[PDB]
Amino acid sequence: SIERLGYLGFAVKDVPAWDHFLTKSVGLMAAGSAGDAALYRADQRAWRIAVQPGELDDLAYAGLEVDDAAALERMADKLRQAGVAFTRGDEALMQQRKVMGLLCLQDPFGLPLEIYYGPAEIFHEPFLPSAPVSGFVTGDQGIGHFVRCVPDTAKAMAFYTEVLGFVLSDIIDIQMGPETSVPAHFLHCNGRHHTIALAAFPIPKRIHHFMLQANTIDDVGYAFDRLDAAGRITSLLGRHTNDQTLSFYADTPSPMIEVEFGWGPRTVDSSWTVARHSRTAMWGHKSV
Amino acid sequence: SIERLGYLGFAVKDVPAWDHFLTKSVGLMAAGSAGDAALYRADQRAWRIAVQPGELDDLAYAGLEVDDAAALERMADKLRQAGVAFTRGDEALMQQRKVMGLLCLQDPFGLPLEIYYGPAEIFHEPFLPSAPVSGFVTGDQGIGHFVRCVPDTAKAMAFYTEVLGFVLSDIIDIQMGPETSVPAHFLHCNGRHHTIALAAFPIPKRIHHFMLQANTIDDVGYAFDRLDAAGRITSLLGRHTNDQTLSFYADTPSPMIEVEFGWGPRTVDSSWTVARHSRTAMWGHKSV
Amino acid sequence: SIERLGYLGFAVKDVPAWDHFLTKSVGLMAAGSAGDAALYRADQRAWRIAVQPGELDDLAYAGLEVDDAAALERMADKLRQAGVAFTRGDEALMQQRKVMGLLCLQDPFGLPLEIYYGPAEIFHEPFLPSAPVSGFVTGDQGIGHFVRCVPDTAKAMAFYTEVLGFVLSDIIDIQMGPETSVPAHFLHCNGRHHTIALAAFPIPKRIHHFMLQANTIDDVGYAFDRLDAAGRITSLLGRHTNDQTLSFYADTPSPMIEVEFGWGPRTVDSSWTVARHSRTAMWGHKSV
Amino acid sequence: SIERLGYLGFAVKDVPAWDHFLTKSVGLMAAGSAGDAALYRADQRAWRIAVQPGELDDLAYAGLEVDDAAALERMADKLRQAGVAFTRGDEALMQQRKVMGLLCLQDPFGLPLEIYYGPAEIFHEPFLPSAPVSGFVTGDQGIGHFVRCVPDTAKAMAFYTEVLGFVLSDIIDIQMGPETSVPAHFLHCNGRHHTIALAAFPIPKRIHHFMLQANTIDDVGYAFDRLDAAGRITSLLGRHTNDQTLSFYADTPSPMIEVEFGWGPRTVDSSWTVARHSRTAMWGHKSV
Amino acid sequence: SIERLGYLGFAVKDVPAWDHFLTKSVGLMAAGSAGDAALYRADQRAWRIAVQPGELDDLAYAGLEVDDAAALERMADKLRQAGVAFTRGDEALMQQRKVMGLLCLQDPFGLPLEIYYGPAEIFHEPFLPSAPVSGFVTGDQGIGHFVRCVPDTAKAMAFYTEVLGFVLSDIIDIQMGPETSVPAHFLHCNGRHHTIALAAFPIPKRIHHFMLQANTIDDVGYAFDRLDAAGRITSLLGRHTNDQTLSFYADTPSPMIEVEFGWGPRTVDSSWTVARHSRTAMWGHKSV
Amino acid sequence: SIERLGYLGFAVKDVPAWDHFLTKSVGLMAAGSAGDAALYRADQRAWRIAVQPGELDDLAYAGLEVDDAAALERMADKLRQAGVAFTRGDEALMQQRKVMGLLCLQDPFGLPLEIYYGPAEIFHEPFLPSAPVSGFVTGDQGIGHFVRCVPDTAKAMAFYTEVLGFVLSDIIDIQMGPETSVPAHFLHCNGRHHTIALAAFPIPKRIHHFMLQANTIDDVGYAFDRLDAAGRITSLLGRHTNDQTLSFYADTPSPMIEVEFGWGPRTVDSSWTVARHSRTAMWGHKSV
Ligand SMILES: Oc1cccc(-c2ccccc2)c1O
Ligand SMILES: Oc1cccc(-c2ccccc2)c1O
Ligand SMILES: Oc1cccc(-c2ccccc2)c1O
Ligand SMILES: Oc1cccc(-c2ccccc2)c1O
Ligand SMILES: Oc1cccc(-c2ccccc2)c1O
Ligand SMILES: Oc1cccc(-c2ccccc2)c1O
Ligand SMILES: [Fe+2]
Ligand SMILES: [Fe+2]
Ligand SMILES: [Fe+2]
Ligand SMILES: [Fe+2]
Ligand SMILES: [Fe+2]
Ligand SMILES: [Fe+2]
Repeated sequence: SIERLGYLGFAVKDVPAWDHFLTKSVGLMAAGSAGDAALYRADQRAWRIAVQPGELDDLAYAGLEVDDAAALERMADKLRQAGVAFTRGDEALMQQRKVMGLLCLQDPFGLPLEIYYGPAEIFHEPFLPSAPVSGFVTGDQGIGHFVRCVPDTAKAMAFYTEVLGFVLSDIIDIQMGPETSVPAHFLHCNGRHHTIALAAFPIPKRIHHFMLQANTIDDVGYAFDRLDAAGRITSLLGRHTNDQTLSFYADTPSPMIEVEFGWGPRTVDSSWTVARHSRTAMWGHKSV
Repeated sequence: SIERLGYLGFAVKDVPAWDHFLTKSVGLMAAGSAGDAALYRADQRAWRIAVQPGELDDLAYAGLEVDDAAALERMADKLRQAGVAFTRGDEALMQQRKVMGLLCLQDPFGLPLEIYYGPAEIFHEPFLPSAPVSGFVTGDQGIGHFVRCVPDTAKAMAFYTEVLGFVLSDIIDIQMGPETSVPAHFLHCNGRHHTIALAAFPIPKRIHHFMLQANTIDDVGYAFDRLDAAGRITSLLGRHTNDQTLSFYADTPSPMIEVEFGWGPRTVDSSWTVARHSRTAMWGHKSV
Repeated sequence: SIERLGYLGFAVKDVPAWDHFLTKSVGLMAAGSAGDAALYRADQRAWRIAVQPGELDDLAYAGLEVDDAAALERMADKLRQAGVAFTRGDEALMQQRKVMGLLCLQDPFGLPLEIYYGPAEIFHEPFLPSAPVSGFVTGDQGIGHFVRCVPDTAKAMAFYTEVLGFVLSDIIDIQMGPETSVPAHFLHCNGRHHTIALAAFPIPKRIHHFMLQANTIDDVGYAFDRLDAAGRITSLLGRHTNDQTLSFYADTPSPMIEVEFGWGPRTVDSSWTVARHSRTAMWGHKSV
Repeated sequence: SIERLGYLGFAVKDVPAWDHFLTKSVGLMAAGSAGDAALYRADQRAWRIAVQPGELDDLAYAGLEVDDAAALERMADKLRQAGVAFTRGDEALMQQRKVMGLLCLQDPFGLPLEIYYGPAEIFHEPFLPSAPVSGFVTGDQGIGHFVRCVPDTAKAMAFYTEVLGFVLSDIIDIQMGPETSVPAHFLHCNGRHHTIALAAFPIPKRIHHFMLQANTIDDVGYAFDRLDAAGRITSLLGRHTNDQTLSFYADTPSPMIEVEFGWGPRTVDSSWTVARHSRTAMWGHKSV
Repeated sequence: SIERLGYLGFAVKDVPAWDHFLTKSVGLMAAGSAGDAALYRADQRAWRIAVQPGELDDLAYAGLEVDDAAALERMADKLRQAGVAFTRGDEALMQQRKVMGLLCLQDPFGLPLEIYYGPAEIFHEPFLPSAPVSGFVTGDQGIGHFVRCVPDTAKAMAFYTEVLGFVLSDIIDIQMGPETSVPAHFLHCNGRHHTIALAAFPIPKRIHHFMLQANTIDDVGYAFDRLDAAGRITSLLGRHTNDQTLSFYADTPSPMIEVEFGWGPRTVDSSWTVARHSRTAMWGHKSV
Repeated sequence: SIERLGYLGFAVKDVPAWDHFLTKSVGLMAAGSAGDAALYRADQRAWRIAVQPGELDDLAYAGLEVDDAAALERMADKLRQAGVAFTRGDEALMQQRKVMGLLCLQDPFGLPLEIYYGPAEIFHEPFLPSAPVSGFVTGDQGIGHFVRCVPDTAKAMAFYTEVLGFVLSDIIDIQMGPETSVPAHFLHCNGRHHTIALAAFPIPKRIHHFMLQANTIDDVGYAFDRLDAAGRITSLLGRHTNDQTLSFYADTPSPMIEVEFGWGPRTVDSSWTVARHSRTAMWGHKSV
């Protein structure tokens, strides 16, 4: 099974706006480039987010990490047994992503996924944020989460759980209109309450948002003010019902894709109990 | 196996007396209604205790929780293999109990049991006690315990352990008369020393009492005074020999059914050793 | 100023009943005799309570401790300056009380007080309780407290505070009848919330009770059952409003003198704020 | 496998001397009798050591505890499979030992062993030591250890490990004469570094000693002085090389059987590494 | 699988220089001799490093520890199944190495390995360093690590992982020349991040260095000055990218073999993720 | 007032025996010489104990430390005001003792005292014990204590308290014969329960013993065995009634002067209460 979400690549219409957004607003460290992709760091990894030019204005790929070469081969076996098509990343791709091995596939609705092992770390170039942020919570919990839009949640659930080994944490009926809600399914693959959530939202993007977790409440408060100065805030500060992350949401430069910046959630383990919630926020998160 | 006791439903002759008892005396939060049942909360769950009108003046059903849908299906398999009749709760029942799935059955002596997963939580409506109580100990240990009256303890033991997966903690020979005792069997299914105890008592009720565990010793002391003002106390403060819960007992409005309100027990795990005790109280619990 | 209450001597009509009471019920260690006084230990001190025959059936003297010889001389100076009569204990008295020096005086209403330093300790004869009690809280807080009955609380307050150096913690209006209360004044001289309380009670004794503090809640619970078996309980378990001691009261063999046996209070310091309370118990302590 | 050593029974020529020894010297609580056996407590168990009259002046039986009835049946299966004779204790024996079930057998060299479950606990009669000892370390580690004398250590090892499930901790070559040593094998069955040790000593007793572990270093120091006053000391204070228990040894009233009274060892788990030691004491334990 | 590295034996041209180096510079305790080998201690073990005369000026053997006799037999089975030649150490060898059993074999490139159990400990002769060092970190992590030079890292990896049970922690591309690096593979067999590393270095020695871990940063700082006074320093203080050990390197008296003396690394477990690093030092370690 | 005891100088008939005793038995570090005095270290100070040849076979001087130059001048003022003769140590003496300033005087019975400030520390030559001892407890508590023999304890008390600023901790009536005891007075000048004790013993030495405090109980146990091998033990292990130091006593090479080697006492402060004890040992310390 997948151990954690390790990296995200975006294909965007405004690379300079994304550069400013990720550095001056979010606080990530600029880390050069690989091919036509600008790279950004959040920790010791050589990169965590890549931004390349493209008309998609969307998530172009997600990197799903396993712990060693044998684990990668076991994932290849799982894909074969499930009848899921995949190819082995060639040397050029391995060098581009800075990994020792990877499998390239797509989820049932077209999102490219890369299962990899052996990422590059550069502790001799210690992390230096571009904006005041004390650090990010990554480690065994990976880079953060994203909310994946899908046309058929049952079909998506079968793939992410049965093939990739994610596990359902809980469900929230997210209120859309007066008498309409969407049942969002929150999945874990480590202690992070959710790494991927699935929801049948009526938006034209592969994801609704990606989320980064900062070390302190002040990191979140300060980031809110930076994103507010940029005119990007989409939610007030709030705390989620299911994972108790205290966060806010803001627009990225790609229309309809947001970022969530948060702190302080609960973590999970083998004893997590599936439950259902009728709201996304225990408090706050008013849309603005 | 069952993971924890999640909810209790009572059918009672005096619904207003039970309402006052559960709120002003015990401290639970009134939480509206579902059908003809008044609902009461002790924590983040949408409800923990339900009270409906009925001549039984007794426990009408107990909700036994599992962690996910697959676990529920495994319980259905266990029931099938054991030859225990059950039905799947329909949509109306699921909506009434606020659960994602449930199996309806009875124990060997007629107590309706509901095995369920995916209960509703409402963190956006934070718990507010109706009387001064700092909170209840629930979580992975479930709502509390009850002592089930049975005509044949061996038969009841076989069902609760072999079919439902409870595990014997210990036995107390409860003194009844001069030369008479009843061997009460205390069973766990999580860290709570007992979730269900079985005893062959000569009372005309399905249960002897249900128990709630408060967060502090003062919660217990204050509750004693409230129940004393109500004229309901049946035991002085005391501490049990087996789980070291410090509690008192009081009458509910249903004759012969008591409530226990306690604090501070030991918890159990895979290393618990079966032992036998000759008294229910290490100290206190004098009957009044 | 007085540093702590160190010892108590009783003159009683039934020495054997007091012996049984202090050992088998309370748990103190029998420690031989000095003259016609039977001695009892609670800790490393050679003795803490003395019981001698006498018709008083009351507290015969209280030992008030200071830390060294110079402190004793300063107390002699305070007594002289205040015009309070005193004598210096002679060699025989010093040997009887096992102290290096002492001043003998009375409070304004006739209770003999002994101010002393240099008590005997016998760590080579480690404490061994006579009943199941894990130990007592003594140390810098002294042996416990007593509630002193006085005809004029203002006069008593002036003596205990201005002459002896006690400090007011708080006041409780203790309900006596329908429209009658007595303002009990609780005084400290160390971290123990009260060492002496003063009250104008209509009883024919020098004290209402003396109190010992045990190390654990179970010590208190077990002691309650022992005193109940002896037919001596006068209050149910409860917790005080002012010091948050969790205790019960019981009769000693001397009519109208009780003992309090408790656990777990708050302690005080230079920042304690005088406040007023309308009840002695936050919960419990129902009289029986 | 055996979970812990639970009880010991001795058959002795001088029952009064053993009574005084176990109470006034060691500190155990006298706990009545069962049949012709005097009982002694160290904790919440109804009894831990039994003393009956007999010419053996030796260990008459050892009680080996398992956690439940099913575990006892699994032990019966192991005995059957190994060809080890055993009988099931009858009702009279169960009542005598205060257990819910037991198997009676002998080790290869004649020591009666009793494998049992469901011992009696009496928390309503809290432990009260007969001499100043703060308490004993028992719990999941059982009552202590004994060193079993055997004529063939390999044969004894095969039985205790393969049949009963004990596990070798380490070996000490115990110096006997100038060029002679005995390889003592120390076995665990829980966190206690050793519960049984095997050694081919030239003594005419079934055991060399039994050992009790007290809670504090002072407990050990005080006990040394009591046993010295009794003229029973056989070793000065010392600390063992293998388990780092700080203890002393003394004679029991049965010739050639000693007691060890100790504190503060290391505990073990699945990661313990077998090692060999050339001395029993890292320091101390000089024979006197 | 191998549990830890337990001992190292060197065959050297200058035994007195090695003696001075290990004692006065490194701080090990001289511990007599066994045959023609001088022995040195770092802890409770009778010996950890042996130095014998020989023209090799290299590591002569490495002792790989398992926890018990059965584990040794399982290793013999693994060797047999893998077609790896081995012999059982005879009594003379067992006595020389002070072990209860051992298997003698070589790795694929000629380094003698000894798999053993039951080493001698001498707690009655407590460790006394020869130079100011507070102690070494050994225990379950073994004596330290060594970096093994091999002509074919893949072949060496297959042996150390598949046969001996070591597990890959991570890889560092160690820069050699302008456009040349060697991929060093770091292997664990316990919590120590690496016990053996494999690298295809162009040196004529079996190992590049061995490493000892001291308890404090000051131990490392003081040792640096001692080795500097001896003219042996080869690296400044630094900290590694992969295990975060803070250390320095120095020459041993055998040309081309160094010692590493360090403190304060991260430890590993089943959750360690394979990663790749482009530098050996996060900071420092400049070669001098 | 004096802040702590900093150093001791002995004048002895057998300098080599004292050298072996202090290093191989006690564990102190040899630290060269100053004039005709051999120096020994216990910590970062350039020296703590000096040994010079002399027929006295006794303590030749004691160094009493203050914190700065102004404090030394205040001590000179106290001496002047008390009429106590003193001289200022000259440059040669300052260089010999490695201090920035000192006053030379004697106590009322002839013991030379040196009050000093600004001692030399040599952290670049870290402490290295000569025998297995983990370290000594010194710091603000100074080097240890000594018991000073005096012909008139009242006179000695007046000097040590009124002139030097020591403070009485407690008194022990030390049993000498059948109906004879000596009241030993234990004095502190920092958190060490006693730095100097005064007693009217009938011995022909200035002191009865000096004491060093080691960091661990094992340090004490191991030291006992070393001193026993040397034939010097004078007491078994024991623990004191007043300071709860766990120690043993042994003979130094100077007849009638002993050393005490201990661990783990209580410390004192402004709240210490004077008490009296009838024994020196709570347990142990049997004379041998
Ligand atoms: O991390 C999260 C936890 C709970 C809910 C959301 C969410 C809210 C609105 C739309 C989509 C998801 C979320 O992001
Ligand atoms: O929680 C508990 C623990 C031990 C005994 C009882 C009990 C006492 C009297 C009657 C029935 C049960 C209990 O409720
Ligand atoms: O310790 C105490 C704290 C508060 C009240 C009392 C008290 C109650 C009734 C009568 C007298 C005193 C007391 O004893
Ligand atoms: O607990 C123990 C640990 C180590 C050795 C012994 C021992 C010593 C002498 C004779 C027999 C055993 C022991 O009792
Ligand atoms: O412990 C270690 C951790 C990381 C790298 C090295 C290393 C550096 C240079 C040459 C060989 C190995 C090392 O020793
Ligand atoms: O540190 C100490 C504490 C208490 C007593 C002594 C003592 C015992 C015998 C003779 C002199 C002193 C001592 O040294
Ligand atoms: Fe989110
Ligand atoms: Fe109950
Ligand atoms: Fe009171
Ligand atoms: Fe033993
Ligand atoms: Fe290294
Ligand atoms: Fe001393």
